[PDB]
Amino acid sequence: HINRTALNCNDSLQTGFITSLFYPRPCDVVSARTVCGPVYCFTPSPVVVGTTDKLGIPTYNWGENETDVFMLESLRPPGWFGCTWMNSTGFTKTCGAPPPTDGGSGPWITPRCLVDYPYRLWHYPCTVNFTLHKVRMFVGIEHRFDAACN
Amino acid sequence: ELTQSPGTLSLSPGERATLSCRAGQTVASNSLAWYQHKPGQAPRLLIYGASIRASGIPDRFSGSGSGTDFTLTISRLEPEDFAVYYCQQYGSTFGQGTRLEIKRTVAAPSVFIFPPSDEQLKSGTASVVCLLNNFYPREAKVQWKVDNALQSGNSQESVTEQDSKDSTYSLSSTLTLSKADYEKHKVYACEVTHQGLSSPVTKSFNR
Amino acid sequence: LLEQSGAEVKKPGSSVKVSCKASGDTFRSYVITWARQAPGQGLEWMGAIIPFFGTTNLAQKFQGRVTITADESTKTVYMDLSSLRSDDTAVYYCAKAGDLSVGGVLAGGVPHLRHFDPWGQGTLVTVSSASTKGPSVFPLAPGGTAALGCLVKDYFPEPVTVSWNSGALTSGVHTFPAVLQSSGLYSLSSVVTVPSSSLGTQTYICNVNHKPSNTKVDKKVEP
Ligand SMILES: *[C@@H]1O[C@H](CO)[C@@H](O[C@@H]2O[C@H](CO)[C@@H](O)[C@H](O)[C@H]2NC(C)=O)[C@H](O)[C@H]1NC(C)=O
Repeated sequence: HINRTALNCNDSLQTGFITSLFYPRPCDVVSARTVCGPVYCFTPSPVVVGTTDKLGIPTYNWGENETDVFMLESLRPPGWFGCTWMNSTGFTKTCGAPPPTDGGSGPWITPRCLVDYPYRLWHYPCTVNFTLHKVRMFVGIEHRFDAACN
Repeated sequence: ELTQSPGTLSLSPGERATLSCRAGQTVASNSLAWYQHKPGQAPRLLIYGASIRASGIPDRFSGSGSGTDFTLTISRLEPEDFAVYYCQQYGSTFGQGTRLEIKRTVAAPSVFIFPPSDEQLKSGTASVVCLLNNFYPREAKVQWKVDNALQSGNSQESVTEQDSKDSTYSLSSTLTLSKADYEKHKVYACEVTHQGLSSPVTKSFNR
Repeated sequence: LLEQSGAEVKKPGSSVKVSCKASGDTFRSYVITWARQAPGQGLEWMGAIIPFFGTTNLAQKFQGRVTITADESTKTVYMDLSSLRSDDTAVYYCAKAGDLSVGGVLAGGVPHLRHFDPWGQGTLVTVSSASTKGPSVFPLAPGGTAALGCLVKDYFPEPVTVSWNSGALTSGVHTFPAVLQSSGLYSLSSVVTVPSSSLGTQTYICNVNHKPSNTKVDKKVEP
């Protein structure tokens, strides 16, 4: 089941951004030829998208093929939506509606709060000093996630 | 898909050893290495990447090359630099390494031949041992002659490693025959035909 | 620093399994390669492994025959070959291809290769049918100089180390590479050059050592 993590990481500069694992563009299909590690979407809470196929089929290939993709459309709520990942170069990327009160792009429910997740610190380094509060809210389904707030 | 050349090199200390490493299909010059391998030791890294010297590598060693062709070079040949040099691409393939040898003046073979002992005759197997000692270069030919007649197929020839102190090899040939056939032939000769020798040497002994 | 396993002698049919002890702390992101050299032929690359992700991809030659695995509980990476041949009787080294954290590799799951700065000591594996046998040791006795030798015969397991005169005599001694007889037992001879007139001056005695058969011998050498 770990075979669905896309692993394409071209660190040709020797930055080391892969250590964490070992220790304004709208959401859409993103070809996994450009993914380095987990692809998390935040519907109202964290989910771990894996390498899928275009018809939704889960492919256990680590994202090797040209037509291995991630599917971020397919998790949108019928609401506010964002996803993140680390592309191969190690630059963090974001997809979500444009913004005040309105949420950010990828994991920013607030302009100042972030949905804390297992690879949050890897994807967002500046967020370390943020302290966490717990939240339980309906928006038809009951979600439970953690907030990392500025 | 790596083509090295030459096969062997023989130079005197203080000369410039130049050794090529080619590719049929072009390599990204990023991923190409050189290694110095000494028998009974582990291969050592000399060049990593392109034209970069690894750590613990004297200034004499020098990487070079871009595209398909590549070269290791040494200007000061010190006396421990005479190991076998493999080149390698990453991604990965090697070539048949080049042997770097110590040019010396021709030295003929000190030649000695030994009888199979009684402790070995009473055991049923017999073996004569000829000996080319402290000679150079390596290439030689030890023809065996039993009872003034030319033996074939019975011999074996182990050759030592290039001496670090005086840079001379030593070769031994070993003829192996049954005791019965041993007791039945008289003139156990051994013939060396070396490049330092005006006539071929032959030491021998009668059973 | 990469430690390795002991020399193993196995029948051709059975498999060999040699370890590699790894020094550093980032073991999860180490990419480790095995590769070997043939007594006659050059070096060739077998494959590289990733312990944390358990992903290997290997040359076209051993794609089917060899299996590489790693266990990070003990800082060791293992190496296994099914159905050995005499073609595979050779010397097996361990090299650290790269560290994944700073490697800039792990593309498409399959790991790419980087320079191998540290190299294991190496593990010889003798792959023959013939069964372990102790070496027989006969004497090679005999202006110019003199030559007197020690002949060490009919020993299957090789590493063989010969010493002379209680290992107190080092000058002008030679002990040849082993030759493999058609029988499958190795053989070699330890010759030395002395003065032509040291021959009756001092007793010579060769000291043979055969680890894998637990044999050892002192043999006088006089004409
Ligand atoms: C990873 O994403 C970054 C951007 O998020 C890519 O870098 C961009 O490349 C385009 C065109 O090459 C430029 O116009 C942008 O300015 C770049 N952005 C940044 C922040 O430098 C990068 O190419 C992606 N990695 C891979 C392997 O495609």
